[PDB]
Amino acid sequence: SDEADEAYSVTEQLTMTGINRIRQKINAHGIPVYLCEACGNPIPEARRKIFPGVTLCVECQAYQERQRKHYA
Amino acid sequence: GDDEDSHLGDFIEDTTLELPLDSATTESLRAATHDVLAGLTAREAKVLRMR
Amino acid sequence: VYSYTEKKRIRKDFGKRPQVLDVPYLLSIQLDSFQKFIEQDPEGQYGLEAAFRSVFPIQSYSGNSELQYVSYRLGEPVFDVQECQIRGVTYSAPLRVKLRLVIYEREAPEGTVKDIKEQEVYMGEIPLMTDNGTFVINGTERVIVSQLHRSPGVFFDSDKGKTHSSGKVLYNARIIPYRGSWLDFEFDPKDNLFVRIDRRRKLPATIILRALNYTTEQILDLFFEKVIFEIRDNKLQMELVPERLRGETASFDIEANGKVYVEKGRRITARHIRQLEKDDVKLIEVPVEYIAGKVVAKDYIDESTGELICAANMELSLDLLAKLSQSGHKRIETLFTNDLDHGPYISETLRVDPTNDRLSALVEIYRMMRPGEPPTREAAESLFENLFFSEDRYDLSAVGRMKFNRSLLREEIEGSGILSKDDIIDVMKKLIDIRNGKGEVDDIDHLGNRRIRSVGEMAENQFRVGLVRVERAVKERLSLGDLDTLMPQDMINAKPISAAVKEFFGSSQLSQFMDQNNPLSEITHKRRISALGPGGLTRERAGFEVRDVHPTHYGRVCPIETPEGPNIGLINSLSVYAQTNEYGFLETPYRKVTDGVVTDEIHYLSAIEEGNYVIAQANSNLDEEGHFVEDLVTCRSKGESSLFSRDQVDYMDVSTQQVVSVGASLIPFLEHDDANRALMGANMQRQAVPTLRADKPLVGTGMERAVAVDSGVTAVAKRGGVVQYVDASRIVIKVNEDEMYPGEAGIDIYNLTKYTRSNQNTCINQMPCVSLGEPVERGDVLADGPSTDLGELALGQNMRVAFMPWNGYNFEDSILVSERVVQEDRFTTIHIQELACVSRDTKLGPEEITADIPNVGEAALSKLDESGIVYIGAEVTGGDILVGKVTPKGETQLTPEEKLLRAIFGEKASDVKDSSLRVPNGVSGTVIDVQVFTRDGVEKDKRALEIEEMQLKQAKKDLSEELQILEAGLFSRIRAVLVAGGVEAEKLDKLPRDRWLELGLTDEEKQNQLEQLAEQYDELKHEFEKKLEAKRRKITQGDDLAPGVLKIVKVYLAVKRRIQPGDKMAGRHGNKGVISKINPIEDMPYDENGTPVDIVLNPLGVPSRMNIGQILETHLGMAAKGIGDKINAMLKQQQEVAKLREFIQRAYDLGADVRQKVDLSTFSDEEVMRLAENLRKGMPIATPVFDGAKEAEIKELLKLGDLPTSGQIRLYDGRTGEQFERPVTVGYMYMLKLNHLVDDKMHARSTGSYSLVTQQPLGGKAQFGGQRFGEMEVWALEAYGAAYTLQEMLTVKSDDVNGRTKMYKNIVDGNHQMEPGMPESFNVLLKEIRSLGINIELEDE
Amino acid sequence: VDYSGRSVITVGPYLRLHQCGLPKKMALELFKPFIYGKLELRGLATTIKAAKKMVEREEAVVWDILDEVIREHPVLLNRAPTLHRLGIQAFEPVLIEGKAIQLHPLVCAAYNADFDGDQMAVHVPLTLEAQLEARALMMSTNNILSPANGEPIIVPSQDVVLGLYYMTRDCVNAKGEGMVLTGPKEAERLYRSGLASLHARVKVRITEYEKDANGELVAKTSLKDTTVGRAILWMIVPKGLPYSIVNQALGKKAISKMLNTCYRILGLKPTVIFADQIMYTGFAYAARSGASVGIDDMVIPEKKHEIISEAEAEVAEIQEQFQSGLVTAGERYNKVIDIWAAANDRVSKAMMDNLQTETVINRDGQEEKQVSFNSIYMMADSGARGSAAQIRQLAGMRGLMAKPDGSIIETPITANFREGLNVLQYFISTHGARKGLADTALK
Ligand SMILES: [Mg+2]
Ligand SMILES: [Zn+2]
Repeated sequence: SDEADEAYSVTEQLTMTGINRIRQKINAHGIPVYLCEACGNPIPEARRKIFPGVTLCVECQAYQERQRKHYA
Repeated sequence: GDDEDSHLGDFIEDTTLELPLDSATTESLRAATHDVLAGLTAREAKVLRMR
Repeated sequence: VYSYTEKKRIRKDFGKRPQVLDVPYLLSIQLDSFQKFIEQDPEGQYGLEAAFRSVFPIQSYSGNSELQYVSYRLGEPVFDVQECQIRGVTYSAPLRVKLRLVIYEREAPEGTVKDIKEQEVYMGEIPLMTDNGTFVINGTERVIVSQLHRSPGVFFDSDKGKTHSSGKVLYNARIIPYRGSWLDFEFDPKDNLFVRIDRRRKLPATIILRALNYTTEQILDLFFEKVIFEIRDNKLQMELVPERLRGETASFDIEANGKVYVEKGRRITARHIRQLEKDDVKLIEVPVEYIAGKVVAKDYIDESTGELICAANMELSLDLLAKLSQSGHKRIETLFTNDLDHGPYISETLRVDPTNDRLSALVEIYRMMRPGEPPTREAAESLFENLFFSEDRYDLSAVGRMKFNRSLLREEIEGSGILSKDDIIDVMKKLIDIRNGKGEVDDIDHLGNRRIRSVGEMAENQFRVGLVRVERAVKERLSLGDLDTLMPQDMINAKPISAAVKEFFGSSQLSQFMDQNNPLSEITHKRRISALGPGGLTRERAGFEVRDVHPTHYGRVCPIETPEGPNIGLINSLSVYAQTNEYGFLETPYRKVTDGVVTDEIHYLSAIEEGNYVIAQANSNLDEEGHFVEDLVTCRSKGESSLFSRDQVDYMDVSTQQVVSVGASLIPFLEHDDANRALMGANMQRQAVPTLRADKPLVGTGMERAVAVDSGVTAVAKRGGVVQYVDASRIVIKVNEDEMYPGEAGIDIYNLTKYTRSNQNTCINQMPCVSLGEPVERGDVLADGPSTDLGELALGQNMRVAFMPWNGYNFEDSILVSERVVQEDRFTTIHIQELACVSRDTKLGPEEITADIPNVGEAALSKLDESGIVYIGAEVTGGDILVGKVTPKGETQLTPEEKLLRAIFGEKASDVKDSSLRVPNGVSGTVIDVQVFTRDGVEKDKRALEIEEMQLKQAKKDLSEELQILEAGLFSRIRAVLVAGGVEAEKLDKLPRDRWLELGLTDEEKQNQLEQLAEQYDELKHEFEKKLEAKRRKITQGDDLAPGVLKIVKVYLAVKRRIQPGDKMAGRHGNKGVISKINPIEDMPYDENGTPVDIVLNPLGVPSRMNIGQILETHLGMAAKGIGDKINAMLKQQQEVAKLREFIQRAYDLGADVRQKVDLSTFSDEEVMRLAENLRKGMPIATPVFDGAKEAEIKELLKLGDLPTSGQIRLYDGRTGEQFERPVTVGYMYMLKLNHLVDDKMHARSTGSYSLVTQQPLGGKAQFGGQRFGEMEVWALEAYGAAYTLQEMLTVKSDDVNGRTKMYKNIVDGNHQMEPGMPESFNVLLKEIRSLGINIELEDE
Repeated sequence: VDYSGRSVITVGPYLRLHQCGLPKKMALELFKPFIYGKLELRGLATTIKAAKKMVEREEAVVWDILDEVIREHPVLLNRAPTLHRLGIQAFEPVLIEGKAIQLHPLVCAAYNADFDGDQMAVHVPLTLEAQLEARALMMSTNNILSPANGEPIIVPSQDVVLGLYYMTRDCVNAKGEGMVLTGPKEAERLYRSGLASLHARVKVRITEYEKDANGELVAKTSLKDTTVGRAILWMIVPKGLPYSIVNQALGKKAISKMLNTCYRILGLKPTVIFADQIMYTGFAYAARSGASVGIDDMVIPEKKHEIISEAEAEVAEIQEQFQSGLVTAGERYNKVIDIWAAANDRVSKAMMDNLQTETVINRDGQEEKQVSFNSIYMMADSGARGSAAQIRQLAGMRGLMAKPDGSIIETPITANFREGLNVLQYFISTHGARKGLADTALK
């Protein structure tokens, strides 16, 4: 087959695996947590209602995301 | 480097060889002259061979 | 408001935007760069003056022997361009320099000079640039592709991930100069910070700080912020800076005023910091444990003893707080460390610092640069100062300083040359801050780190290397320097620099053959960026990083034109409006934006200056005054793109085309194609061979005219005037009265270039298009080149396609071309092959070029003349002779019975061996032109004398036609003398022109004027006597051939290849194809009206490869031919000018907003008939690329004709005569003709020549040798049980040099046996193993 | 290797899958030695030199001599990357005008050769074991089963599948509706004469031969409620198969299991002859379908605008909740890409549901909906070329292009190829596209 057909298959592979990773991240299933998995603060309503079942307050989330921004 | 990957010795053709048409002609003519000397006598064929 | 030339056929132009930046002269890169290179440039900047001011003046070993620079010159060539393609010289230009050898007196530093011998010395021949940026090095037109390499400056790289297996990324920072020692910073996974000078050993990175006069106090106050603790009468108070506490553990009660605003254990969220800010806490009383891990900056010692309490950068434990308590300190300095943001790095690296202070650090640097050298005070000082602080031994170029100040967020873009304390410390701060979270890393591909060279700067560097290798010799010959006996040319050698510069221009990974097989190919080859070459990264070292596209390509390098396959992305093709900047980085236009207006001032942006702005998007409808139509518009700010408010944009794209190249901006309806497909489309449009009658893009993209004109092929008018005499060779423009210089007006003349070879073996023709007695405006085309037509780039031909399967003849991508396309000879492409027949000089004697040949009667010698060269015109075919050539071959060495045979018939065995230049087996042509070069040691034969006489007649004719014009200009100036002061009007046209010199005139300044102009006349006379003398002498001389050759005879066959199953073809959108059965006319489909659809492509290729652009192009084409046939009916049924005007006007307005309204009420009645006759084949249509014609416009433009709006007609099969169910699509698609011709590719070899080291097949002629029966094929045959075929595949057919001849004897004698033997390759292997001391033998049993 | 050649290839469906074309000139230059021998044997030229001059003049009798020595003399066609052991196969030659080594269409999938200019190299077997191996080890009709699995590698590829799929389908009210026929034969006499359209449900009397009688074939006739397409095709099926092999709508998977059943039940000879016959009749009825593609075929859902409106509304809501400090930047990024992927799937499913069932037509009564005859749809459904994803890109929105690193960019292409693309969307597409080429060209 042609040389662009194979490149289309690889692009499908690449974007599909990326998107399905990032959908695997977001939870969308409730496990009501009511305060952090680290700090203990109450998780406000709006945050727990957007992302159901989210273990961490906002600050703890930003902080872990920033320690992980340097990739561990 | 202009090709798959060559060295200039890989292109220097040959000139000692004989074109295999020549080999076939020489053999075919050996056979034909053999027959033509079959068309002579002992004195005839032997003298023309040895000549 | 059009010209009289532009009205030949006025391309219907969709495209809604107004163009505000007309297309730049597409070859700006090559021309402007080589212009900066070669010119006396009264300033030290770039050019040759740069190299000469760099390497000169040469001072000897202080001995008052100096050789300095004055100025240089570029003598005009000896052979001009076309002469230099005929003969084979390098179109050079001899150089000259005014070197000035000065010698000072001994007993004199600068005492009185004793000699200044000033003499001009030759060196090298820099090959000048043609008008088209294409040098001529050895007869062939070569082009030097611009390079793209890392700009000297600073770079902050990651090398993320894989190392150390923890995932933790490192953040290294390199300071690359133009010339000098590097400097690198890097983190270890243990997170201490290390340095390294040029790629040598690591070091505790604080050592270089200390080496720069830094002790620990000021280090810690540079790389850290302070937090003071206070002991105010009870237990360890602390300063409270409020924002110090975001994202941190609260290991204590944060009370204030005896009130609790934050409590222990928790985390200090933004709520807490907000409330502390509102509640005004400044000095919190925390326990000792929290100081227990802090770090102390300043030094502390017992003030009563002077004994060292705590060194700088030690961790305060409770005991040390106590110890300094009793010393009387209430201030305490502590580093504001933190795991998130203000991380401990320099402190812990001081932990790693083995050394203690400055001198030790300099010692360690001296011991890391070079081992074994014992350290020393002054040795250390010298070495460290001479790494980064020596104007002589280290210099960032000014480009270096500019990047180094723009990558630090500095102020001045230009400045010093060497580093400093502040440059190093800013590098380190930027590095630590990269690792702290704020800031990010510059990936490699970012065009802020790819400075673009070109011909100019690369040739300048090669001349630089030449100058250094010659100044070695200059200083050496000055070693022995006699003061006044060696003039300033025996110190130098000319051939060195010529060797270097020729090696560059003729042997480079850049200086490569022009892809001159289609005007788009040249002008997409000279616009080219390459990342390979000497000084760039090649494939192996790097690497996947640079293949990628990066969002700083938007208008600086084409994303949808790059050579697919082995090296993608390393051959980025430069954008349409891109340019090289002052420093070098690619830059592009942008329209400036005021408060809320879109100004029309275009303003250039490089790569590093863009992200700090916020650029709009060209696809933004703006409201007739320069205000946007909304308050929020799509933009792109820093890589990302998004909606912005109206009062925030700063820059709008110049035009919707600027994201692309001249390659992919010619694909109409590019906007609907998967980017891979536009890639393959442009990369198959660069290869279309110029057909016989190059027609036009029936559906174009606006840029096609600019590509045809700006490339060199079209014959563009230099000055507007009337046309006096057209002809198949020359065009004679009579310049007007206003475009005409004051003295010696004359008339412009263009000698076109008739049939002639290009590098790819095609026909670079030029045909006039402006007929006799016809105006032409300045800047207009006179003569179309190959594949241009009316000055509109026409690569292939338009023709009728119908998408439908049609019996598997178009199975995968195959194509089914009705014979109405090949009868017309419309893809019939002309290929002009060159065959040479040299005549060499062997030890036995000189080869003959006689017509007397053995073993060939008059039969093959009917086409030969009296001298062995063929006539100009004989239609040679496969296997005939073009040049009869015989080599003396002594020692016939008769054999057995062959000798008997010669006795039988007495036929004298000849002493001569036939070796005549016979046509390659297969071509079939017309010998259009025979040239005979001769070593000037041989008596030129009879035919070469015919050729000399003929060329000399031609040159005499030409130079005499030139003299006529010149003397007419001088007679004009004479009249301009008489016209003022006593002209006698009609007493000057009657008498002969030659007797105007003796015209009466009073002896004023005007009589002396007549005398002076007579002097000019006689000067012209003698000038052209001697110039025709020089022309006759260039022709008459011998040539200067290669060593040992008598005479070469070139013979230019001119084949005409038609079309035949195998010839690749392709649209523009990337639908390849291999025309597969050249069907009759009857068989083809035919719409209800009768016309058979010429091509028949395949429907299964539009959905699977999402290039729906070809269906939209087919529909726009069908509508176009609808308009065409309507005009054809209105013209054949001949109506009038009136109906034609109303109808063409209906076609040119057509609905939606456009920028093309023409108003034919200004076309005279007789121009509209010419306009119709140029439209009667079909109304062209423009469609700017990302701004094309949306579907509904096409549907209405169909309804203006009479086609069905669906686009799909109902077709009747041609064989059975019964309607195809489900109507097909038919239309006029423009199809190229790629030159992967079949008869170039076909090949077959039964018994050819053979190699010399291993008796394998090797042929040459078209690799006249077997296909490589490689290894994977051997795996294949072993997979089957077949082993006999393998054994003969590499014992009988290939190597065993008795096996093959016995196989041939058997084949002729009808006995398909084989007698293998053993391969000669393995026998070579036995010998090569055995030459080594390895006794390999074969047991025999 | 002496005795070889190579050239650009082409299609030529008029062949049987055990024989390839071979140009006259390439034939005469491969088989020079055998030709010389044949000439001096038949006495048409005295000695080998004269035979050389004769074939170098291309006289009249050399062509007849070559047509004799090319009668049963198999050659070996090969391609450049010979991945697996089918990269080399024998064929008998068929002498051709021109310069293209014409290749049988079913053989492509084995060679993995498309006809867009990929060159094939012909070797010629010399010895007599070599010819016997080309005939009984490497002939094309003795490699139908891939060595990597017993299933056939003679699966019809693209035009033939569209041919069969358009031949054996059914609309609801065409000509000759519900009439009765007495065999496949008068179904053919119907269709080729213009009384009943190619696919219109009919009753026929087919006669399927089951063979439970061990190697014996028990006849059995019936009245299948089938179409005119199916009964016209059933003539090409051999005796062995049962009639339910074709009574369905013949995609590509089903058509390959047709051949697989025929091979398992009857063997190799009838399955070769049946591969040839399916290919021929598929090509003919596809060329008769007129199945063209066109720009009116790609029916955007009118509901796409609402889906994208709501998608951008939810993204703006996440935006507001990001400025309010209620979700970190990572979580807003993932919420955005989530709601866009949801919108992508919704638009895809809505377009496919407007594209497949769109044919609502009327049988002798009110109306009915049925699987569409939409050219782009059949080319995506039967299995000729493409599938739901590529159609999704021509009608629905086109996904989210993802830059090469992996971090899929969050500015989704809200447009598609039928509509245009503005410059941002295209310049984003370039990232993923050039990445795709740069990998499958290093591959
Ligand atoms: Mg291919
Ligand atoms: Zn928390």
